[PDB]
Amino acid sequence: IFSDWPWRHWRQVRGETIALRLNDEQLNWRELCARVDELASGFAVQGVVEGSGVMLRAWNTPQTLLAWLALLQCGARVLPVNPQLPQPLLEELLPNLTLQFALVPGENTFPALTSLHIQLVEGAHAATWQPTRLCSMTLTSGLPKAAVHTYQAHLASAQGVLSLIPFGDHDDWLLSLPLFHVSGQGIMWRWLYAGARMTVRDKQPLEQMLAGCTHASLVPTQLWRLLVNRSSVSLKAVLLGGAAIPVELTEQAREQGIRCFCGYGLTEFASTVCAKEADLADVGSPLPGREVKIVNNEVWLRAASMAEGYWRNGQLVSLVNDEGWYATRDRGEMHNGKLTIVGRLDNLFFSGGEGIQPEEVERVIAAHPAVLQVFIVPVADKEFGHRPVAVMEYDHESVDLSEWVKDKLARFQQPVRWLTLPPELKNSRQALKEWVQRQ
Ligand SMILES: Nc1ncnc2c1ncn2[C@@H]1O[C@H](COc2cccc(CCC(=O)c3ccccc3C(=O)O)c2)[C@@H](O)[C@H]1O
Repeated sequence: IFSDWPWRHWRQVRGETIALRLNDEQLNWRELCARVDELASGFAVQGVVEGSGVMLRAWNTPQTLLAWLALLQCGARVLPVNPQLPQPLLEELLPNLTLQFALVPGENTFPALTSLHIQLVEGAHAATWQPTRLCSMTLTSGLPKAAVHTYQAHLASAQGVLSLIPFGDHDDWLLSLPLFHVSGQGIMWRWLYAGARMTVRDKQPLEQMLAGCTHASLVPTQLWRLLVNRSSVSLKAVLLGGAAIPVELTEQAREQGIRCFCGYGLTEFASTVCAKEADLADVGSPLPGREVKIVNNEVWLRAASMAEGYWRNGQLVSLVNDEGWYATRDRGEMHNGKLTIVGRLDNLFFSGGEGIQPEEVERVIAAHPAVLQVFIVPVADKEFGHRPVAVMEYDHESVDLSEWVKDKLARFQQPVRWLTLPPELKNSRQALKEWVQRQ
């Protein structure tokens, strides 16, 4: 790509085409640039300049979306913040993130930040469009880190997604996931990348939120919610992510006429890295722009959507390792161009002198049709350091698998105890470890 602010590009190309539904109010691009203009001008009178660090603490609402466009058009570095993050955690994070303003349309409670207010004044206040300008700072989720992205990176993310998921002139993506996550940002950038339509509507049941839309992004529990309510859903495409996506979910969805795409994404990549139409264990081959490789069982990623760095103690620190890749801490395998996530390196533990990857042992056991869930959890052992324990939820009554595993797992991977998953953990690896150490 764009030679001007995305919303102004489409204003010139297709100005009278409808761009946005905000609570059922329809705005074409010309009208949209006009509302953003009023807010961007109001922010500038209150001190927001190119590079200002601004906390946007809020849930998705039409105001929040407009405020984002306005803040960005001023050239600000936007840190959207989940209103549920507690004040003590923010008191720890904020002073290191080089912020001067807070917009909470709640109350600002951080007196080092000047309180911003939605204010309509006259003007077309805009910083000059610059794809390489810093756009956002998204919290990862120890202390959250602030992954920083340029406009260019969000646009590269969008380009890749839209190479898999057709999204065109008439289509309409619901802003279905929070803008304080990369998921909701990705929807906004896909909308703007394509110059299509987005819908933003104050909170109502998801079934109603979806009215008139063609596309949505869901976490798996949102999709389950729709299926259990037997909601009528009429979509071209749903993109799922945030976790592994069970085959049963997508089969149940397919039966309701819901075309699902499954993605592997990360905060550091401003959303989706690998993706596929729902079909197999893998997370699909890398989206165009992205590259994947496995080193010493670790998934490494490279893309134009990668964050410029993490904002540390007032400065930008690069994400990349000595080869120019991001080391994910995810354990993976590549077969036939497709990535499979085996587990998290943070869960690996040692028993004797062997590495037990819980997720691998879990997969083997879970294939037993009596088994609905299995977690493999270390417990302290003098002779061997740790030994695996199975914590199980069975389909009906429990079954003895202590023999059935002996030809499917090596000795060091076989559980030394088989326990039952308690109600307090149905619908956390530390919690399971802690619970097992009291059993
Ligand atoms: N498809 C997978 N298989 C298996 N493990 C996975 C996994 N997707 C993550 N994960 C795991 O969960 C970890 C972190 O996952 C995320 C954390 C923060 C942000 C995100 C991106 C979420 C996302 O961007 C999104 C969510 C809902 C709907 C659409 C989208 C989207 O726009 O792409 C993922 C990964 O490192 C993996 O260990």
